[PDB]
Amino acid sequence: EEQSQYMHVG
Amino acid sequence: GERVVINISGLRFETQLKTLCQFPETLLGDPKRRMRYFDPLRNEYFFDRNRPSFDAILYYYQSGGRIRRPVNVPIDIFSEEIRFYQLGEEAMEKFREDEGFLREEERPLPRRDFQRQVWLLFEYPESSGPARGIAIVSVLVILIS
Amino acid sequence: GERVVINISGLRFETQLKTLCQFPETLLGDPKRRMRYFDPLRNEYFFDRNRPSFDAILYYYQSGGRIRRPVNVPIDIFSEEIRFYQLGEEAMEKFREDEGFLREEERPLPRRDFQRQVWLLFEYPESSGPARGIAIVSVLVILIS
Amino acid sequence: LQFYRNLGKSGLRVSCLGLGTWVTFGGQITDEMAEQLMTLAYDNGINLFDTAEVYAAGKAEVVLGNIIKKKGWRRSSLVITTKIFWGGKAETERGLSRKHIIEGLKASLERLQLEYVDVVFANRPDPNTPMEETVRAMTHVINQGMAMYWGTSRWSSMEIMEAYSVARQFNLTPPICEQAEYHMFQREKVEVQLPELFHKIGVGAMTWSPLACGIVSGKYDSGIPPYSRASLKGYQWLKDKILSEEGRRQQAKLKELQAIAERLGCTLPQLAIAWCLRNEGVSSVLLGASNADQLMENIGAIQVLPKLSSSIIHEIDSILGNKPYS
Amino acid sequence: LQFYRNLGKSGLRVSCLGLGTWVTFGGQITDEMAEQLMTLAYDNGINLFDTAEVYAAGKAEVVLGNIIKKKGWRRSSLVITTKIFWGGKAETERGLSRKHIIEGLKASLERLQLEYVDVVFANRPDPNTPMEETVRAMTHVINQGMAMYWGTSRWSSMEIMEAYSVARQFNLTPPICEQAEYHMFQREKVEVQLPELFHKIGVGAMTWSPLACGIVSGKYDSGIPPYSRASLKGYQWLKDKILSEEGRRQQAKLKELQAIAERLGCTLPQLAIAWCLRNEGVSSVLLGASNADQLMENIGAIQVLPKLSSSIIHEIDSILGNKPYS
Ligand SMILES: NC(=O)c1ccc[n+]([C@@H]2O[C@H](COP(=O)([O-])OP(=O)(O)OC[C@H]3O[C@@H](n4cnc5c(N)ncnc54)[C@H](OP(=O)(O)O)[C@@H]3O)[C@@H](O)[C@H]2O)c1
Ligand SMILES: NC(=O)c1ccc[n+]([C@@H]2O[C@H](COP(=O)([O-])OP(=O)(O)OC[C@H]3O[C@@H](n4cnc5c(N)ncnc54)[C@H](OP(=O)(O)O)[C@@H]3O)[C@@H](O)[C@H]2O)c1
Repeated sequence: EEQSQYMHVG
Repeated sequence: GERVVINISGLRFETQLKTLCQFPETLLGDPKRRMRYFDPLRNEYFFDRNRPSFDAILYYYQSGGRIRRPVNVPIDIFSEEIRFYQLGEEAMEKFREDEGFLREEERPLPRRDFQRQVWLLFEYPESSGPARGIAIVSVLVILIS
Repeated sequence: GERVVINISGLRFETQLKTLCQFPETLLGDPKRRMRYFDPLRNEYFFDRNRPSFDAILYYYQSGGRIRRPVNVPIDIFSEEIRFYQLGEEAMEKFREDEGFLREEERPLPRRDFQRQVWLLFEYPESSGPARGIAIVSVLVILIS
Repeated sequence: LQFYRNLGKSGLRVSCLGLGTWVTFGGQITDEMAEQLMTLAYDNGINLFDTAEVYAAGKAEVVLGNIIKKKGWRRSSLVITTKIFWGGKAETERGLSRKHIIEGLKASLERLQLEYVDVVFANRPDPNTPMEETVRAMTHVINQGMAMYWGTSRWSSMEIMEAYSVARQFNLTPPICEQAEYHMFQREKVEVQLPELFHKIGVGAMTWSPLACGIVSGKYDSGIPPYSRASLKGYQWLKDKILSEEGRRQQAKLKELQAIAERLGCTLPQLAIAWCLRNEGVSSVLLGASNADQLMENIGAIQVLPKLSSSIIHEIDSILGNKPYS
Repeated sequence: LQFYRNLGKSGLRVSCLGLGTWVTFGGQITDEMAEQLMTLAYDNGINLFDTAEVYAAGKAEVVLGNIIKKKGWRRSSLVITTKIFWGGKAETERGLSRKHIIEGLKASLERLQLEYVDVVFANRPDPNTPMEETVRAMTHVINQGMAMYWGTSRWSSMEIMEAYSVARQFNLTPPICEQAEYHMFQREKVEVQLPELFHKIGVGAMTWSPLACGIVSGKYDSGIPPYSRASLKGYQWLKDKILSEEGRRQQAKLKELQAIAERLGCTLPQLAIAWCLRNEGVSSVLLGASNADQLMENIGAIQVLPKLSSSIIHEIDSILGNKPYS
């Protein structure tokens, strides 16, 4: 989740 | 019935208008949001966006909800295009379980001030100072034993 | 405001002019370098270059600096296209750390003639004759010991 | 604000009012009044004159061609329009085919004694003819020089967007205008559908009958006055619209609106005409007068327009209550 | 070097000077001088004659149509141009709409007594009309045969590139020329913007007023001489430009330039005219003369041009100092 959710949720 | 032409930076896509009228909340499906992208000299909409990413955005309108991702476009680029086309948070969350990254689980609270102080104090050792101090002593009790 | 058409050997790309005016040093961003590629009968620029490589060169202008590489185009072909479009040595060096090959480290020098002779003589055994002769004896001293 | 405005997004600059033509010219009123009508409108800065080939069986054009011939005005200063669709009892003399557009316009330029009209209008949609034949026929008469622009009238908003997508496909000319009905009791089309098209493709609006053919003039309360429009023959559809109780439900709304016109120092026509021009999406308003005193008091409905503030608009809406769903 | 050159990249070959028309024809000078003016220019190899429909309220064309009718020259040997934009006080008689281009050119071919002009110019840009209507109207009058080519005048460099991209999009004809002002004190546009367009799309330049309407002729130092241009009525904008001290700052630069013309065996007009033709990017220079002796000494400004070497150019630049940022 250091590359995935860093630009996923927004 | 009639069709629309969408021009993603030189690449032409043509769907019927009623396909975009399945999802009348997004950018392409709302007739007052896309009116600033129209091109009256060519009778089409011109977006200066990513070329290979719109092939997956178009399939979301045709299939009725399935969000895929091509191999070429990365995660940080395909995620912006969902944000730009305003596909919605239900469409954005389908990019999670398609990719495999599961959503975060919401933890329940004991709806007080005493028990809400002590729940986050031991279960979540990264919260406060002695929360990190309760973890450094919780490793000793098992290790001596 | 107005847009340009670029024709990479039959494939049409269309971006706004101000996107090419972000980087006013390169080939596409400098209005006197690309003027010999213009085609006044079609109002476009015709390049007889690699087709699938320009999709990545166009994204470098839109994203503001990110240099990717498609799977199809090799390293020796995508590197020529950066050299042909004159994207710059900062753009060329971004093809290094994207690909993973790190830059060479510059070694400091002792700014003399005596110490600059003897620094490259033992630390760099591939320099001279006895530099290769100091390596063949430096393996013995540890091996006897 | 502005007296001369562009017809849509074209280059044509029309006055914001234009003396139309119906039952009056060649029919009800005499031709001595009509020359006196047109000189009173031309001298007050109105250049847009409108007619059609069906009006008084093609006699409203002959009496308009004699006026411009007699008065000696420059053709480059006026804007003459003309509608096409009904031009005879024959089967092949009514429609928007390629045969009727070329022959109906060529006969109207013999009645009007001109060499070209400025706008030529399709009077109503035709379901028989395909859309490609009407756009190719209207681009032909433009390229011959029989017209300068062309517009639609009583079309939908989906049919204009279909006649625009043919013109861009086959490299022809799209329409520039649209004549839709718009007064205080008919405001559905021009207030929610046509301003969508102006922002997209740039067609304008040019509204007609702003007094509902005399009903909003306020003369139709105590009954049918003599020498009025409802008292004529063939206008029973009008007379039995006001004599019906839905018209009496409309006369009960022109009593409260009667008082506001005296509050602003005007009369009920000048409130009714200047209410239509309160937007920017309407490029012209086509009046119709029966004598000189009606036209003079209607031309002076420009001074009423700066008084039409948002307070007085929003209470008129509270009287009528027919504001469309934005 | 060459006397006849191509107008841009077209096929039209014009003489490098052309006797224009302004206040002189039909206004200031008499028509007896004008026939004597034009025969003195036609016999010296100048074919390009220029006019417009606004010059002396449309009397400069009637006096030019009588000369070609009387002298009996072949129409296939001359190049007549004409500008369009101001053609009446009416609202619909000024602009670059489809209505005015077709009617303003049709009336000018009745004044000039011709059947076609060779180039028709848009006199200035129009912000009201869209660019598609002007390109479609100029391609219509070409395809009717009322003109052969068309050009722009006082347009920007971004507007010409926009009227070129419409012509290639909709399959119409692009412009071939551009009339921009260019003399010794106004050299910004023709020296850095227009040579970009010639290498790209092939439009030419055809400069006008090369003596700044008589200022660079050197007659405006001691004051206002009688029977000069500044002494006329309505030309107070000219007279109060030279009488202003920025013009006296310009007369203090025509003293040093006065001496160089005597060093090269010429006068100050012939230096000023031949300085404009020193490039290749200017296809013609439109003079304006008031009598025969002015035109004869201006026609002979071709022999000065081989003396205009790079040494004498670079010191003139050191006098003026207004060389644009290349
Ligand atoms: N596109 C189409 O298919 C279509 C269809 C119909 C009409 N039109 C156009 O619409 C234009 C307008 O025609 P219209 O007559 O319906 O417009 P209108 O202005 O609504 O009609 C007003 C009528 O009431 C009367 N009137 C005018 N001013 C008055 C005033 N101050 N006080 C009292 N009465 C007054 C006049 O004669 P009276 O007093 O005798 O009543 C006039 O006939 C026509 O010329 C035609 O070109 C187009
Ligand atoms: N595209 C546009 O919008 C536009 C606008 C304006 C003009 N133009 C064109 O420009 C053309 C040139 O007109 P222009 O008069 O401004 O050019 P110009 O050559 O700069 O004007 C010279 C003026 O000075 C005088 N003169 C000429 N030769 C002279 C000489 N050797 N010695 C002393 N005086 C001399 C003449 O009359 P005086 O002695 O009485 O002063 C003449 O009027 C016009 O014909 C018109 O077609 C185009």
